[PDB]
Parts: sequence; C-alpha cells; structure tokens
Amino acid sequence: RFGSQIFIEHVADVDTLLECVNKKVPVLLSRGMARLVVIDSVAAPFRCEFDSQASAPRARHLQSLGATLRELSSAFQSPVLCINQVTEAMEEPLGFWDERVSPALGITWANQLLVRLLADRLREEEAALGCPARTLRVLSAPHLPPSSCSYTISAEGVRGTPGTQSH
Amino acid sequence: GPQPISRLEQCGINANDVKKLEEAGFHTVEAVAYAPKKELINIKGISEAKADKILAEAAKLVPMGFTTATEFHQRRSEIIQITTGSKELDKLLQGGIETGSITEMFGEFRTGKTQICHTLAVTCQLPIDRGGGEGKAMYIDTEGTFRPERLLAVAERYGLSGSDVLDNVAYARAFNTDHQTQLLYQASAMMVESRYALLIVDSATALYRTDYSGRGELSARQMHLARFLRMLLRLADEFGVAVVITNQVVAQVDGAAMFAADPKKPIGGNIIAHASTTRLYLRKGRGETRICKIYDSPCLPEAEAMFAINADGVGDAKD
Amino acid sequence: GPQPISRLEQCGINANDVKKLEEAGFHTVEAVAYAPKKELINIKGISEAKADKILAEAAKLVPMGFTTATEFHQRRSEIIQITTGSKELDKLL
DNA sequence: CCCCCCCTATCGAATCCGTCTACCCCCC
DNA sequence: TCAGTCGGACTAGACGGATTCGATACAGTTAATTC
DNA sequence: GAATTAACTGCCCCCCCCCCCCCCCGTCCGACTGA
Ligand SMILES: Nc1ncnc2c1ncn2[C@@H]1O[C@H](COP(=O)(O)OP(=O)(O)OP(=O)(O)O)[C@@H](O)[C@H]1O
Ligand SMILES: [Ca+2]
Ligand SMILES: [Mg+2]
Repeated sequence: RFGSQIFIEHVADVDTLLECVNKKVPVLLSRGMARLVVIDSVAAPFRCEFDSQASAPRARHLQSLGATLRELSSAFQSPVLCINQVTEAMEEPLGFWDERVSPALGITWANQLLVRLLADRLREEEAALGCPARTLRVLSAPHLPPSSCSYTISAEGVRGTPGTQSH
Repeated sequence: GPQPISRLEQCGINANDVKKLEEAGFHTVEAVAYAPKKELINIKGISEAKADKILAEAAKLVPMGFTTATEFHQRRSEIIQITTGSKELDKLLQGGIETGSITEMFGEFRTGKTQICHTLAVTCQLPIDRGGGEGKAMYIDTEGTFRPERLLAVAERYGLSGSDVLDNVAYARAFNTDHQTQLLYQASAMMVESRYALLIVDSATALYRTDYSGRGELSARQMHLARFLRMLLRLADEFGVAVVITNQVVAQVDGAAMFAADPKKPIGGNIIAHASTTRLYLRKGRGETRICKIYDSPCLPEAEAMFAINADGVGDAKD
Repeated sequence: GPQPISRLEQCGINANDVKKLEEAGFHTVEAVAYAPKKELINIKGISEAKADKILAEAAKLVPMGFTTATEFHQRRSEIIQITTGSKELDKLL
C-alpha cells in the first residue's frame, strides 16, 4: 500500500522547520511508521530571511539543524536526504574551479554532510541533439571516487543510461 | 492636471524639505508618490522617518488603490489622439498617436522619421475637434537635423500663423548621454509650469552607439538606457503627454540565408523592446512613397499602410 | 568664434589641469563642455570631483538649455553656404 | 561587587556588425 | 469584366568574430600651504 | 626655499573549439480565383 505509508508536512519559516524537526519527526520515527526523511528544499527558508550581513545567526541555525538531523539519523538508523539549490560562481577554494554553479548555504552547511551529490542538465546549447542531457555526479564521499553517469526521465520514473559511468 | 508640490507643506511638511525635494527633481505630488523610498533616502537632508512621513502624506493625497475595470474603461475613453497628417496612417492607428504611452519609430535612412516628427510637432497644436491636442510641443535633438522650414510649410498647409507655431515649440540640443538625461528635469519644470502635449526625442539611441563602443561597455549602456526610459515613462504617466522617440537599425551579419535579402533589426535590445508600448516600422517604397507597418501594439492588429512625403510634410500618397 | 581653454584659469582651475586637458586634445571651452564625464575621467591625474567641478565651470560659460524655435530659426538664417562653381548644383542645393 | 575568557559570504547582467561582379551568339 | 491573392523561377552564393562590471584601507607620488 | 599637509591611483591572467538552421524586409510575375 504505497499511498498509506507516506507522510507529508508543510512549513513556511525557518523557525517552523526547526519546530517540525524537533517535535513531529521523532514521534514518527520512534513509533516505526517511517525510516526515511526527505526535505524538499532546505535552502528555501534560509534564502528569504538572512542577508549577506547576517551570517552568524544563519550559521547557528544551520549547525543546530544539522546536529538534530544527524542525531535522529544515528539513533533510528534512518537515512536523511536533503535537496539543495545552487548559486553561480560569478568568477572574479572549495574544490570548484571550472564549475559554473556551486551548492548554496556556504561552507558551514557543507561541513554537516556525509555524501554530496549533484544533478546537472546541459541546456539546448549542448542539448541540441533532440533530447535533454542529464548527468548525475558524485562530488565527495568517504568511500566513493568522484564519478558520474547519465539518466533520463520517463513516465515510469528515473532510469540510468547503461554503459555510461565515467572513471 | 498634476498637483504642485507646494501643497505638501499644508499637511505638516517644513518648507526646507519641499525645497530639497524640488532640487531633487520632484515638482508635483504625483512625482513624489510614485518614487520609491530609496530615491527619497538619497537626499542629503532627508532621513528614513522624514521619507516615511512624506510618503504617507503623498499616499493620502493621491489614490493608489484597487479599482473596477468599468471605471478604468470609462476614464480611458476620453484620452486624446493626435493626427499624423495622413488618412491611411490614422486609419491604421485607429485615431492617431495615443497620449500617456511611449511610441517608437525605427527604420533605415531617408525613411521619414524626422519629417513625421516635424508634422507631429505642428499638428499637436490644432484644436481637439480637428484632431489636435491643444497644447505645446517639446523637441529634443541629438543629431542636428531640426529645420523650422518644414514646420512653416506644415503650418501653411494647415492654415495657421507661422510666427505663432514657431513660438509654441521648445528646442534643446543634446551633446552626450549625460547631457541628454539632464534635460529631463527642466522638461518637468516647464511641463508643470505650462500645459504641454507632446515630447519628441530624436534620436533616442543615436549617442549610445558612440558613447559605449565595445562589448565591455554593454551593461552600462543598457542600464543607462533603461534609466532614461524609466524617466520618460514617469514623465508620461505624471503629465499625460504623448512620448514619441526614434531609433536606428543594425544589420544581421550572420544572415542565416533568409528571404529578406537585406535583414536589419532595431538597436537597443530587449530593454527598449519591452519598454516601448507601440512601435512602427518604416521603409521606402517607390519615388516619394513610403510604407508604415505595425510592429508591436497591445490593441492594434498587424497591418500596413502607405503614406508619402510631400512639399507640405507627411501626407497621403498623392496620385 | 569659440573661446580658448585658457579662460578656465580665471574660473578656479589649476594650470596643470588645463595643461593636461590641452594635451588630451581639448583646446576650447566648447570642447570641454560637450565632453561626457567618463571621457574626462579617462585622463590620468584627474579625479571625479575635479571632473565635476571642471564640467560645472565649463557649463557656466556655454549655453546648454532650452530655447524656442523662433530663436533657432533666426540664428539658422545667417548660415554660410559655399558655391560649388556651377549654377545647376547651387540651384539644386 | 570583584576575577578570564570568543563569530562568518552573497547574489547574475547585457548584443553588435555588412562584403563582394561575371559572361557572347548568330545568316540570307 | 477586374483586382486581390497562392505559389513560385527568377543565369549564378558564399563568408566570423568580438569583454567587462563589487562592496573596500594604506602606501607612492605629485600638488597646495604658511613660515 | 622648505617643512608640512593634502589629493589621485593602485592591488593581474583564463576561455583555442567550429551542425544548427526560426519565422521576412523577398522583387516580382503567372495564373487562380471569386466577385
Ligand atoms: N521639402 C521636401 N520635399 C520633399 N521631400 C523632402 C523634402 N525635404 C526632405 N524630403 C525627403 O526627406 C527624405 C529624408 O527624410 P528624413 O530626413 O525624415 O530621414 P530620416 O529617416 O530621419 O533619416 P536619418 O536616419 O538620416 O536621421 C529625403 O529622402 C527626401 O526625399
Ligand atoms: Ca513592447
Ligand atoms: Mg533623422
């Protein structure tokens, strides 16, 4: 029964998200309904409240959220998947030399993670062949080399292209 | 029409703040009301609280709320349209040049932009029952091609006194983009002093071709042009005059092997493309006959019309 | 006709500033007045405030405002036209 | 009431500019 | 009769590149000032 | 002539590959066409 074993929550503020992860999530994990946590956009609440001159409160909130998420994941052995947005380089470091885009939320958020992925799509300039080009890349991991592959989106779901992994 | 800025001090504003706003460029209450808070902050003698009070008073004076579409439709139906001197052009434009919006004309050389500008400069002084606007005209020249002889010829065509027509036209010459932008404040002062009904800027983008040369100066040029167009739009909204500007063309070197055999597009880019409300595309026909085409409009279908340039100015194609 | 650039000395401009302007290709007050600010900034040894002051002083002596069409038509009528040596071209022009 | 000791990056923008001519056929 | 309009041969067709913009302190070098 | 202060400039190095057309300004005539 796929439908009845998925729970959906809505938040609007950073404080609302913090309260949700502090109160509602542990109740669901402890009783055993779910063993997977997905955040649709962690960067969305933080990009609407803090400017370039308010880095310290944002860092405090990010550290608290990361600590709470890591504690819950370690306690209940449930993977945590976070979806993030990107910002351009605006060339005038962190390992991104010739990349046009980089993950958002700075380096404080990047210190809280374990495996960092990156999904990229080449626009019509490189996608003038008829179909969009999508590549899923591994940025860093304690046990995975930097690699990449290709995938397509269809009516069935996301499927990777066989014989495409780069070494 | 607009309420002079000298009515703010009756609401609790000291005279020095009003004077500072006057040097800032705001001469009416409507000009202050439309301005954002950031623009008011940049004044030396105005703080955040002073700007808040001034904005509150301006919003009290000027209505800036929601309105039913019926009221807007009724109010729009009484706007004035100025005849272009040609029956075909008037039929194509469904009345003539509208007031309160920016209209732009573009084309290659000897296509008749300056002649149309002169004809509009004369015909805007006619009585409303004859297709005029009953006002004055303002001509800003950036090339040096302003000749009052054409105005005299058009006035003689329309049976007006030549001396009076020449006395109702204001002329200024722009030598650079910075000077071109600086002329839009004295224009505001003259418009609040006396009733004007037209404003010709020819050519609007002539000096930008030379003031900014390469690709390394594209961003600054586009930002300057956008600011100039915003000033034109605020003038048009505040005083309800008709704004007519002219443009130039640039070749399409890549070509792509299209049928036109000589492709060309107007200069200015997406900024002036999205800012202009109505655009007219002029091209040469045979002899003295030219062709005008609707290039962009919110309420006019794409169609073409034929006019001609005579010794009396722009007019219908003489047989 | 045009006024020499040396008249900016009496308006409160350093002699070295006028020397730089004269070495940059400007030789009259009209040439300085018509020049945009960004062109004056390009000259080495001239600041933004100095350029603004120079432009203000130059504009104080050159009329760059609004005038009626009657005055322009009056001044335009005293323009000089040079004969081309042929009656036909002179009549055509 | 008095003591000794510290923090952290962000956002994308904005089009221009035309060159170059070639090549003769055929009797009542 | 009669002009607008669909569709199209008309002797002949190829060509390429181009750059900038931030929000900021202190020293180096040249220019103005009063003894 | 000179000690002294004041004002204008400056902080820099990576892109060498090459399918790609797109919405007409053709110039105009032959014939269709319905009225
Ligand atoms: N007195 C006149 N009688 C008839 N035609 C005239 C007369 N004066 C000018 N023209 C026509 O005006 C044409 C040029 O028009 P106009 O000056 O408006 O050009 P424009 O499009 O503004 O040009 P530019 O791009 O150079 O600014 C000439 O080709 C000429 O035939
Ligand atoms: Ca538009
Ligand atoms: Mg012209």
